[PDB]
Amino acid sequence: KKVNGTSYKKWSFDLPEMSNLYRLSTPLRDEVTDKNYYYLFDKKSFFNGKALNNAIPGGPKFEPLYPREEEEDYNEFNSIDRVIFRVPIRSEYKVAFPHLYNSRPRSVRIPWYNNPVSCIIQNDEEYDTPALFFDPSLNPIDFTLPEDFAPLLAEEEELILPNTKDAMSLYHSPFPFNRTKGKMVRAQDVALAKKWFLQHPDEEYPVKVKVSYQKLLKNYVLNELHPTLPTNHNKTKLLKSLKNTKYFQQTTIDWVEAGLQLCRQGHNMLN
Amino acid sequence: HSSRLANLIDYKLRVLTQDGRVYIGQLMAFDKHMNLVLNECIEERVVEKRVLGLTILRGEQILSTVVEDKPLL
Amino acid sequence: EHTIFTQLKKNIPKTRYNRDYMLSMANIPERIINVGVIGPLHSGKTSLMDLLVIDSHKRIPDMSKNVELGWKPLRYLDNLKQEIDRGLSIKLNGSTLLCTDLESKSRMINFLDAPGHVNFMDETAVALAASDLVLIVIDVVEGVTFVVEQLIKQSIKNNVAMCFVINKLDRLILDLKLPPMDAYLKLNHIIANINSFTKGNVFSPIDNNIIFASTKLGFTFTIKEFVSYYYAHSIPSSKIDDFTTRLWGSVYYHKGNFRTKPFENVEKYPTFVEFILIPLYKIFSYALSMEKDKLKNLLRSNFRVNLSQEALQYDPQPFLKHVLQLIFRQQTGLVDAITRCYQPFELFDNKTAHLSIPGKSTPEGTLWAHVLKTVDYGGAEWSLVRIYSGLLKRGDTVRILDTSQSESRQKRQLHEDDETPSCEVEEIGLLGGRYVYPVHEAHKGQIVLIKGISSAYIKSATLYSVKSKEDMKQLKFFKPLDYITEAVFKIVLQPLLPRELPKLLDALNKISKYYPGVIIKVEESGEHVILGNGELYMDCLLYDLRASYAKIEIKISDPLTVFSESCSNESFASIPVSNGLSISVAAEPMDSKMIQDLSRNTLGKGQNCLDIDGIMDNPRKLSKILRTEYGWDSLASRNVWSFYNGNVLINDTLPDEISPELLSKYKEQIIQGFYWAVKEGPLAEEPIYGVQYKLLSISVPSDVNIDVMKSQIIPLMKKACYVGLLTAIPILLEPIYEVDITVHAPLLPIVEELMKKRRGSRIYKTIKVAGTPLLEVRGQVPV
Amino acid sequence: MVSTPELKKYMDKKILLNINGSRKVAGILRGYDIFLNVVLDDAMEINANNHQLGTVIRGNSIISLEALDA
Amino acid sequence: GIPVKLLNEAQGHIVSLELTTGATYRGKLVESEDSMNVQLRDVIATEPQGAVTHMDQIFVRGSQIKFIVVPDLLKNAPL
RNA sequence: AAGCAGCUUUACAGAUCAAUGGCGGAGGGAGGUCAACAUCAAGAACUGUGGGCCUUUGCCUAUAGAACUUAUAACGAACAUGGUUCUUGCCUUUUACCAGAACCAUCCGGGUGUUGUCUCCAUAGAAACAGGUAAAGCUGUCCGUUACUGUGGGCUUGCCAUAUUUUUUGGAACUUUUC
Ligand SMILES: Nc1nc2c(ncn2[C@@H]2O[C@H](COP(=O)(O)OP(=O)(O)OP(=O)(O)O)[C@@H](O)[C@H]2O)c(=O)[nH]1
Ligand SMILES: [Ca+2]
Ligand SMILES: [Mg+2]
Repeated sequence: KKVNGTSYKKWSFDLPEMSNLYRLSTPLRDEVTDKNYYYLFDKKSFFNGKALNNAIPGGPKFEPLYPREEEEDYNEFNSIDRVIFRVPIRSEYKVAFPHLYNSRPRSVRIPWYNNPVSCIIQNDEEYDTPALFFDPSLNPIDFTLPEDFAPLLAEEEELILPNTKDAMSLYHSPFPFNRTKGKMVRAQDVALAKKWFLQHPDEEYPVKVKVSYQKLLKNYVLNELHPTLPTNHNKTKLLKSLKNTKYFQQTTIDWVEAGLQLCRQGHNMLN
Repeated sequence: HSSRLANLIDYKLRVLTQDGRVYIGQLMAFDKHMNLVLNECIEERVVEKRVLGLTILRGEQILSTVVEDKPLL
Repeated sequence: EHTIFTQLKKNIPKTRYNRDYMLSMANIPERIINVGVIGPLHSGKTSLMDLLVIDSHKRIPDMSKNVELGWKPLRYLDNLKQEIDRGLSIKLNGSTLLCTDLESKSRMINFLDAPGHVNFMDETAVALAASDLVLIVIDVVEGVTFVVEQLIKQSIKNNVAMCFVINKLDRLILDLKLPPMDAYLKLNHIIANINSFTKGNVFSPIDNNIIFASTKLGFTFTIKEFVSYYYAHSIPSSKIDDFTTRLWGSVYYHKGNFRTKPFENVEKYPTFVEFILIPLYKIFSYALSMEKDKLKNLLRSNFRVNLSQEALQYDPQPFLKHVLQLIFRQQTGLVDAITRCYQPFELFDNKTAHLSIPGKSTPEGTLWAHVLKTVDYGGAEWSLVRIYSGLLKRGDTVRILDTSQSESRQKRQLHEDDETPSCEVEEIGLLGGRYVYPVHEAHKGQIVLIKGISSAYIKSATLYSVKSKEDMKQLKFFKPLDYITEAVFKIVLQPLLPRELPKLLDALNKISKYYPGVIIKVEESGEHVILGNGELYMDCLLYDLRASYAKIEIKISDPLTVFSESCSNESFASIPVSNGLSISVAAEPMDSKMIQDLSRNTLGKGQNCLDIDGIMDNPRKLSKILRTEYGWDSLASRNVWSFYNGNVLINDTLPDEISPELLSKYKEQIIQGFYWAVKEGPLAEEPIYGVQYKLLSISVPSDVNIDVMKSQIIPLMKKACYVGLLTAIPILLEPIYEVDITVHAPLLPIVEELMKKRRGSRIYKTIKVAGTPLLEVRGQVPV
Repeated sequence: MVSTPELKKYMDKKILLNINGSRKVAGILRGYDIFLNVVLDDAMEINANNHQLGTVIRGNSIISLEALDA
Repeated sequence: GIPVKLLNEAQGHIVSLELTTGATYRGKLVESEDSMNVQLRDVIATEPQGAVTHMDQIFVRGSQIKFIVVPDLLKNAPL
């Protein structure tokens, strides 16, 4: 009932078990969930920065997508004696509204505009506060029927259960923790520290740490920009075609034994 | 009860009226006041004939019902 | 590359109800209802339209397994690629659906879904002029905001029925975590707030005016829907209409008896909490936390709701959506509120009286329809038309008159071949979101799409066809449409290659067509000027200009504004200017209350009111208002020659007492000069605003021919307004936006720092948005 | 069926009454009821001789009511 | 039930009817009711002798309504 | 939501022990770091089926079934290398390299379906026979309970009970002429 079988392909969990994993995984999954955090700091804004050769603070830098800007028409249109300087167009504006604040934008994608301002209230300190409770941050603001007529759920007396505080907590958490079901991944497919450099660093970090944050963003943007798709024909798979023959056999051994063999085996091949 | 009227549902019947007319046509609906609606109606005053179409006769005007033909598929 | 659209007619999704039966409803004018959904940003309007669309069909090919479980929203009416990518509603769209109320009576309803962002209020105006009824959708966290208040006022001003949806009730439980008592006081605060802006009309849940919804979790309910579902069976039939009135507000139940006050020793809850809210929270709390085998028995014994085996493996958010859609059946209760929420006998007379001139009747033998907007639907150009009379067929030849041409034609009929051109109707369709359903003919009162009209007008049209000539005396023409905001934001364009200018011109016309709130001007120097509502509005315009309509590059400008010209004091010198005509014009400031009413276009105050277009016809009624309300002199009040876009022209001169029939021949020649002057100015060729003009002295030469004297007075009265203004301490005027800010409470000093860094930017109101940790801040910022 | 019909647009209007027994009388409808009983002022029956009376009509025996002027 | 709502879905179209009096009228329907009340405009009354007449507005009785006639296209309406 | 009847089965005692009628069954069930085959990016997009036009491709119209993968777009909530061709950087040449683009590949992985096989458990059962495809009770025969009852479970149920004005406690009864 928890996994499908020994082949270990699918899993299916329960709510007190998912809470407990969610509580244990606090120091690696602690992150800012609401989508307005990533305003001007998501993929398409990094794509627009790369394509316009403009630099969001904290974001990566690239080579110019259109490096030849030496061509120039001497025209009266953008003459400064015509122009009213009232607000400096800082570079965050060019990413937020790319067709308005840029003349000649190419290879630009339309950004997501807004998300509703999130009002989620949760506490971390006391677990014994109820699920429904007034937050200190909130603004304070003839005829008879037959008896045994009741509310339709008057038979169950309470609306706060011992697990419904955890359920709500799980409901707002990000993937994979807002689900109780799923398939299994490889251990190298789980990107544990990737959510750290997708956020803004700090101010108090030294410059050595803040450079490393931007270098990790830069590789992230280039992987999203140039996808390489797998081809459907390639199911041949070296280790399956090799176990068809007489010459290979199977056994089961310790990992440290298997690796000490490959050291001995590779030293023979080179000699 | 009301088990007998539903089993005739989707069936052509002959229902005699209090005035004496017997309209014939397939049964579309039935109600708690004896209100029935019929499709393909033909009244027989008597040697005569009449073509109406879809009618919903009342429970006051009805006398009885008797099924003429079995259910059509 | 532009839209997601079902091109193949075999791939049009099959509908549960019969299409042909719905088309047979179109002959009966009463069975058709037009509803427009309006609201602020992200109130849930498009996802309210999706609950209606999903229930009518059986399988939708674009629907993914991800949106079918409930993780992502279908956004079926967000058809465009820019709406998918901005994540906003930019253009009006809708569907024609068959809707069956609580007593199983089917109604053909055309919905029109309007975008809720503030820079797209011109799209709201197209929906307001097309809809018998409006749904105004509110957010239960955000509340009755200042944008909500303006939408309340515009529907009262458009004589349409308003019915309210309080959306996003999930945020009241899962996000804010309010106990079931406080959410009652919260909902009470909003309904009390709505009635403060709607005068003489009360809005309450028992009246079926106010619908509670949560469109993410996929349900709508009314109390009259909810009692007919689950409470009607237990108590007898005579009580169910009396019982429902006791649900809302300060009346209590303990053991069979209803009284207004709490009992001595009973937990004290109102009827709405006891019978509706606490069972609603027990749905949320037990779908999350309760064991499935225990939960399955409760939903079977209390609701007659059976859970399949597939639903028991669901993740918690799709399981919460599945149970709530299994308890609340369909949108029937929302459909039922529309029917009782609108009586056409009271408003269909006053609504067509507002969209044209008020007149006694239409002969209804003639076809009389209203073109509202040209739309870029699918891969072609269509026209969104509401028909008011007659019958329109595919193949008709119809007269199409632009509504800027209508006002002069309306003045001619009060005093033979029609100048209005003729066009064939090539194809007729019905709105389906991502498709057009072809229908051969259209009837009175239904909103459809027509191909073959678009070339004959720019923004709007009046669509008519006659067989007589006596109806040409009878016929009434539509006004130009009031788009609710005004285009101030200014960007100047130039094509990057000069040879590409013929391709820019073809694109700037379509952008003048598909965007009804845009003013395209051409200056004298060859530069083009675009005017619109804001940053987001330009960005969307400039995208379709760069990527859709012209595939050329454009040099554009920094953000700008339009200025106006006024004066601080009266003219001192009263200089005459001569081209042998001797015109002498003074110029004064108008009152701060006088200009105040001309922007609203209502004249007077309170008890007697005068429309700005009817202002010339009644002289005696006008001067009665001008003397009583504003305290003007009687010599001015009988002699007000004209009212213009902010300014006034008043006659205080001597030879009108002497030779008025000499000068009455010239007032049409003078008033063409006064209009051609004030459209520009003396300072910067900017239009003049808020200046009181007096003509002090006029001298006309003797024995000169009238036809050459027409040519002299127009540029000279142009100059005398210039010389009259330049002697009056001329000033430059500047538009100022109003600001609406939602912010969290401890971040309030930071938002004040932003308002100080801008120039002329003050805040006024700081409103505690009650029961939330949020503030509302109202202020002003210059454009 | 406690909802009475809508004769409120014809209240204080001229009527052309239809009743049981081939009876007709003219009068201004003053009030209505749940059962369709009416109140007529200026009672004048339709014989050919029309006698003025100046009337509370019973509901069930009446069949319908018409308008003299549209 | 289906016999009462079937008439309310026919409103706007024309239907024929039968009386306990014996005469029939015909006209496009304006309102119905749960009693079997009626409301039409432009009736075409016809007695058993056959005298044709004109009646502008007519409200009807539920008991006096004998047997009514509905539109033939309204037979595909779902119950 | 109890009881009563109806409905469906059910452990069943059965009327029939015939011919029948229904639901199941013609290869038990769950599994495997087993295998072969098919398929997985496109007019928002799918095959098949019936009719018509043309004389099957096409087209129009009717209709069934659509598993997986995609909208802040995709088999993978992950993320590497190579080739060609431009444009660059560093520069004594080649390799090895700098870093942007366009077009292609390779590699490490994945889903769904089908048949086969293996493991454990169960078993008598008719899992028997014969036609054939790219696949199957795909089709015929066939059998297991067995179609009318009584005991037991559940509901899809009866709407839940109105003699005093619009339907079910009667305004009926009776007479007579004309064709
Ligand atoms: N919490 C919560 N969010 C909702 C609910 N309904 C819609 N939303 C979210 O609100 C956002 C608005 O999406 P839309 O449905 O397009 O709302 P909209 O008002 O039509 O959007 P605009 O037209 O641009 O104003 C989306 O992110 C929805 O997921 C709801 O019931 N509860
Ligand atoms: Ca509902
Ligand atoms: Mg929207």
